Amino acid sequence: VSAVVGMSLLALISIFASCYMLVAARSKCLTPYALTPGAAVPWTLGILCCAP
Amino acid sequence: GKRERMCMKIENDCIFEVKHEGKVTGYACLVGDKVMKPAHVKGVIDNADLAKLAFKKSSKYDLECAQIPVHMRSDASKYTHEKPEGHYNWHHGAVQYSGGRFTIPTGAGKPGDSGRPIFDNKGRVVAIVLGGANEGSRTALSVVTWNKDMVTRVTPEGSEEW
Repeated sequence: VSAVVGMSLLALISIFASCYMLVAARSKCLTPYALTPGAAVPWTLGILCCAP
Repeated sequence: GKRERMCMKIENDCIFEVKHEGKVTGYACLVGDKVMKPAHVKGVIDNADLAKLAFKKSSKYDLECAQIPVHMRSDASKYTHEKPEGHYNWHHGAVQYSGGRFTIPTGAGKPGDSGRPIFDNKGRVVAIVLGGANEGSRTALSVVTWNKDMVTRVTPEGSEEW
């Protein structure tokens, strides 16, 4: 029981950390385009990441 | 003269002010279809409608941006991206630009005056003042540009954050 609980917890924290850091990478790649007045994100980068 | 009067005429409607403890401590501007607000200054914008609006933050570039609603759409600042060399207007005198650097005469920039945009000869806005560093009778400027699609910060050594 203890081993299963520990393994599940470790898998969950690994998945969460990976997802959060990938989200951070997205948000840091697409952060300057929201600050530039006018202009627009390229369609390719706006497809490989969801760009509002 | 007339140019000073027209500069004041725009400034009475385009540039806003932030306040804290009953004292104004920063100026926010509306450029293009966004808002610029240097991120070192904290306070409540002296406008009910803009304050309720949700912001965005990036401490790398020391600015806060957003999207304007549709009832100040006409009150734009006519952005531009070209940087020929010459002289450029500002609320605190005429600033000249040469060698990729902005220069001001000594102590014409005051503490707490950050956020005021610069104007070119055609009146378009080219950068936002963030801070300054002095050398001799001239003081260098730390401003953020709008080169193409990516904003870029340029800062001299020992810059004092206004």
